[PDB]
Amino acid sequence: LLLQTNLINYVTSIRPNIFVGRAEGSTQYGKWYFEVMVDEVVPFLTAQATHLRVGWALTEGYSPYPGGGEGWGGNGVGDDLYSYGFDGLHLWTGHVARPVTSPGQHLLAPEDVVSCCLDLSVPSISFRINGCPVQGVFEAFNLDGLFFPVVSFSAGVKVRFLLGGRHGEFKFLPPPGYAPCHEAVLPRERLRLEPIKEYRREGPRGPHLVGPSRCLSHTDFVPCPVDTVQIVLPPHLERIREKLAENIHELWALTRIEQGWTYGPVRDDNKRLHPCLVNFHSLPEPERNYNLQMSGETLKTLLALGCHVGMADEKAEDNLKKTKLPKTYMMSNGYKPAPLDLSHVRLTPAQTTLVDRLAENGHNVWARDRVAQGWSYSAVQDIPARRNPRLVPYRLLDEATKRSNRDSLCQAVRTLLGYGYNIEPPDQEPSQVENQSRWDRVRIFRAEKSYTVQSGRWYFEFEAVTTGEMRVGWARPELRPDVELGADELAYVFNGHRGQRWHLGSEPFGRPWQSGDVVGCMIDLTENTIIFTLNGEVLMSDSGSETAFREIEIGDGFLPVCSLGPGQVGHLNLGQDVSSLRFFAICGLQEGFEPFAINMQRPVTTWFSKSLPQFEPVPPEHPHYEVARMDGTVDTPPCLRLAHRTWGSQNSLVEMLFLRLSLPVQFHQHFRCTDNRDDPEIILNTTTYYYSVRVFAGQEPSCVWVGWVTPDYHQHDMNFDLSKVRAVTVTMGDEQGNVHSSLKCSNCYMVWGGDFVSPGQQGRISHTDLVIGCLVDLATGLMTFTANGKESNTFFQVEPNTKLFPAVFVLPTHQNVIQFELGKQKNIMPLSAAMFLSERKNPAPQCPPRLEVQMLMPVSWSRMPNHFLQVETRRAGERLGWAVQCQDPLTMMALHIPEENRC
Amino acid sequence: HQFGDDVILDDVQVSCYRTLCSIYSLGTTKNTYVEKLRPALGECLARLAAAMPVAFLEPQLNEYNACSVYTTKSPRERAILGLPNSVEEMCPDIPVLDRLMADIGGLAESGARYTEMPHVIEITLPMLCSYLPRWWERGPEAPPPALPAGAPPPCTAVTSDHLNSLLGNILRIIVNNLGIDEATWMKRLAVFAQPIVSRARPELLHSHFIPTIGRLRKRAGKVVAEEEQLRLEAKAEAEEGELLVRDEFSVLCRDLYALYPLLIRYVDNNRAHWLTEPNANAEELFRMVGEIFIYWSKSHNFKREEQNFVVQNEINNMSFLTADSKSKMARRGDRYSVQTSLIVATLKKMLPIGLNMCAPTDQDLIMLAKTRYALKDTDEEVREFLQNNLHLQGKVEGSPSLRWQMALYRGLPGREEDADDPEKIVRRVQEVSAVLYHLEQTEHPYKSKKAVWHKLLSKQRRRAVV
Repeated sequence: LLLQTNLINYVTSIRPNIFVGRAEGSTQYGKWYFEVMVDEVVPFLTAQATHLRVGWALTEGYSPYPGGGEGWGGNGVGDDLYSYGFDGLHLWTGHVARPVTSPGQHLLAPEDVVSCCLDLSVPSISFRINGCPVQGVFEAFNLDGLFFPVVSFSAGVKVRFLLGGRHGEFKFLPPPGYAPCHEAVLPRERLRLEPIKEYRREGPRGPHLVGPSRCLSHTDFVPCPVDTVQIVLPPHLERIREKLAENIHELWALTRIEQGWTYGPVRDDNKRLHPCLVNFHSLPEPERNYNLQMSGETLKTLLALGCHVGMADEKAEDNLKKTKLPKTYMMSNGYKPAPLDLSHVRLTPAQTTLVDRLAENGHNVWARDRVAQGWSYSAVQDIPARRNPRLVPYRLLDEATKRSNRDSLCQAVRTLLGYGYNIEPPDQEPSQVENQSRWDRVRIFRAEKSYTVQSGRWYFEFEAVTTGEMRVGWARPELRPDVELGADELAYVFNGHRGQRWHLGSEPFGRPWQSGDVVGCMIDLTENTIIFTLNGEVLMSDSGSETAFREIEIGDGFLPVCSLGPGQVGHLNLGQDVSSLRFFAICGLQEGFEPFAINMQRPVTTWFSKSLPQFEPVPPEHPHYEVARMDGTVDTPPCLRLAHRTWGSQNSLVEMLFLRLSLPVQFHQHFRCTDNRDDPEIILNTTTYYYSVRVFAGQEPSCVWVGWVTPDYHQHDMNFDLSKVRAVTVTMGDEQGNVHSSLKCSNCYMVWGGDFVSPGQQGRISHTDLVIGCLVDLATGLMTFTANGKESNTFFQVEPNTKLFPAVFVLPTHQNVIQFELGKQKNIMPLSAAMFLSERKNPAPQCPPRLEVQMLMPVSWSRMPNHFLQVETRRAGERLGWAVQCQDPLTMMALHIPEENRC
Repeated sequence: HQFGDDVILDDVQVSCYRTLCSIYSLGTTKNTYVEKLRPALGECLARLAAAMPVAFLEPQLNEYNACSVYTTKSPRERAILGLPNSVEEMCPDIPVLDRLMADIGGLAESGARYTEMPHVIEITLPMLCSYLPRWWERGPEAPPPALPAGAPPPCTAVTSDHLNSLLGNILRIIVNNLGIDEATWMKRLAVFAQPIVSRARPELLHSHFIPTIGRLRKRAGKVVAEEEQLRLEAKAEAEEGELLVRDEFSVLCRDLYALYPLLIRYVDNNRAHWLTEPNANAEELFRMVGEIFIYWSKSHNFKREEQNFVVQNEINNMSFLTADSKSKMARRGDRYSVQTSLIVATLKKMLPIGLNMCAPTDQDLIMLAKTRYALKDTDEEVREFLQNNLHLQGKVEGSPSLRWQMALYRGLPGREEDADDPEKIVRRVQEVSAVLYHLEQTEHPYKSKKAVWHKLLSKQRRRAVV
């Protein structure tokens, strides 16, 4: 009942820039291997034991933010359902430590070597300690994202990532088929050790605030060339494709010969030999069969794009400029090439863009075909293993290869225009990528409310290290994190990227900055004005107005605020050190404005918008959703009903809604060994509890999920389905197989209403109401469901001490959506008895005030720590690998909510 | 929109050449028609110079220029269509850039007047003002991208020196033609010359600006002294001579609106350096502008003469204030307002120099002097009042603000505590006090309900007055 306090160490996670995943058509390999070598570990640098864990983590969902989190903090590998770790004695997942048996079993100590193996096919994650097997595995986990190596640690650690080859020398041989992780570094990037989802970094003058990081997806590696299955070619293009094949083979021959190759009876990479060079006909049937289909794909794409190709000029075919290789020059063929000379031919930038897109498509078609054969990506080329550094879709391709393909295909288009066939570029068709979520895109940093100023002249500076989406200005203390700055009245901001001033909408104002520019934000509450300057120059609107905003009302007050988009970096100087203000003297000092923190001993405390969904009570005044507490009658039990206030109206908000009840039920520490009137002894000795959910007529059950969620559910998914539920299986066996235990862990236990809807070809709307019932035995850890009094096939088993909240996920299709029914079935106690100790033996259903509906909110304010762990990352050497070191301790006082198991 | 290099290529190039050379050749002709039509031709020629891709003034370096008919077209071309075969032979009547600048410098140093150099002022100077800026970006001293800079030589040879010399000579001309009763070319020359002021070097201030503003300030002092004497003697003969001082006020306002729009930009570029490293020349210019603004605030004739000049000549002053936004490219009250006035705008722009003069501790003394000015004490009177009330000067230990203000005050390089002397404090304090007092008086005129002409009686009763 009372909030608990304890001191906990800060924990930080470090990963290489290695991202591997599984997807259909993916160019990636499935099996990967890496090692971690411990050099120094201080078991107790503080009262709390040192933290060191090694494992894998998923890109989407693993967001261990510094400070508080699940449980008592110290979030690291295995503290969520997106990470899988090993501490030497245990396997970690779902913030649960499960012991695992190993020879010489001990906590991670100096000189220990941990070998981590990932197979994406099973899927399975396995470990070895000092070359010895670890008798436990993670399996059957979600593959929604990309996996990367990761180590989570507290202060007192020196560790070394060993990834293979030059970037690290393995001490124990990888198991067969498991590629070293150094082979996964992408062509455009270089191997490095980086933090995960950081909102803060150090920099020359001071800390830089960082926006969200653009991240790849498992689907990105899948090549997606344009559809061509309906391959139809006009006859004049059927004849010319073979000639195009001949000419591209000829240009290939030129590239080889100027590269210094020679006639080769046998193809071989190092020897500089290519059987293709010899003649346009003599070139082998294998290469013809390879590249004729490619030419056909090129033509069919030109058709798909909507370009019209026909015989514009017979004279171009009949007569053409005959290119002549210099008579001095010499080649192994003995036959001077002759491509179409086209210096008199001009291709417009439209056609250049089309060339780029066609090269993209050609590379992607090559990639899909070669993958279907079975090749995979590898930074190191291996032909017998069928690994290439180019089995990657065009976007990730290196600039050199991009340019090579672009030039080849541009000359192909030039040859076609020499043929004279008309080229019709298609009209530009815009599209929206939708890479990240609205909330995952923008991060807002504001000063703490205590620093609110209701009077005076105040100045502060914001330096933009990037030129992208960033907004800077003044906000009211009730600024909502989810809303973008300036859309509402709560903020008055400037967005240079487009030269805009935002307050209740966008208006042009000022000019965009360049990298390194400083924006000076000034507020005068005597004159009730806000002023913006750029590099000491006062920005002006599209008028003579020297002020961005006028007639402001002081009200509660104003606070300095900024927002950074993805890939954006800023530096906020509030003036604690006046000397560090570059443009204060030029503007503001004589005008009478004072730095925001001129005489503050400590740096201003900041809060940031955290895109970690958390459950919050439904506001009574929420425009779209209403909750009614129904008192129990003789026929009906106590209930909580959800109502859509704006249904069937313009401005109605229809989106998936995740709801839980405020209070959980906890399973026992120890599970037991192994006319409709409740029998008193049964109802008093029973350990089974019941609730139900009524889906009203008009609300589609297929759009309804009912069940329980653990307090670690943070997934706000608009396109929710039961397959998105996090899941993992921890399997423990003896030294030689013989699995003795297999436990399934998941945050969400639910049943779909579609499973109970009877199949109907028509008449999906039903006058009846669906009453889904949920039963849990708190002594056997068994969870069952009922449809309308009929037992459902679904059943779950959970471990002791598990906390479960009654949860409903629903997409509203009606004004009246759902009704939590806090009632009882015969010989089954209600949830009140489980929730409240005083009512353990009260069969009477009741809904106390504390019991309330909570709705998942995507974003919430979070205090930024004043100090951050100092982590040293380096490359010790080719053999030694990469090194991560943390030596200085940090501790925080943590406030822990027992019912929510968060801090 | 930087379209010139793509639009004006071969035949448009020839047509624009012909237009340019004809408009220039028109200079020799002298007629009433030419006098009336010269401004429009000058504007057209200036825009043509800004749009043209080639450097007709610098023909010798044409070969490096790619957007030229001579490079684009073969020598066998340009024969079918009549060309001289040489850019120089295109139309020689236009002299080269160096020759024109030498001529302009000679005119300025001689003291040539609009009558002797009407063609220059109205056609040539705008053309140069539009030519030099464009070619500065594409010539040496420009921010060079690696490959584009390293490979082709720049066709143009324009540097900031050319622009600085042109700006000095243009001033230099305005000061020669200050007193004249009729000068309509001044306002056009200012709008054409504004762009080239950004490259203006620091020395230009002491070299040119200080004498000009000093002469104008002296003339304003003489005019207001006259007005005071005319007041003192109150007659119909006093009403006579009111028109004379009026005309002096109008010519003063015309010269001010000619010079200031350039000074504002020169100030805007150098406020940062003047505030970082203190400059006595900038402080003197501040004193000048403050004196002029004081005269403006005290004399009713000067204010309304200014208003009349602006409305009659259709001066917007929007452009002068916001040409920064213009280069960016992103009812009577608005049509003209005091805040628009170049006098008050320049004073506000240069006031921070005045405050940098003043030590932060002196602020209290400044407030006392600002109230004495409200009592209408004289400058010497407030001076001696500050002199004998110096003891009141602020004490840093009492308030923390003064501590961090002193920190920066000492951080200023040239400032040392030994330089500060009681005469310095009193003089600077009373100067800034007068400026600030008149500034608040301008800002809050209390004009409300003074001379109401809402005519509520006649609006409710119009029929009866009829």
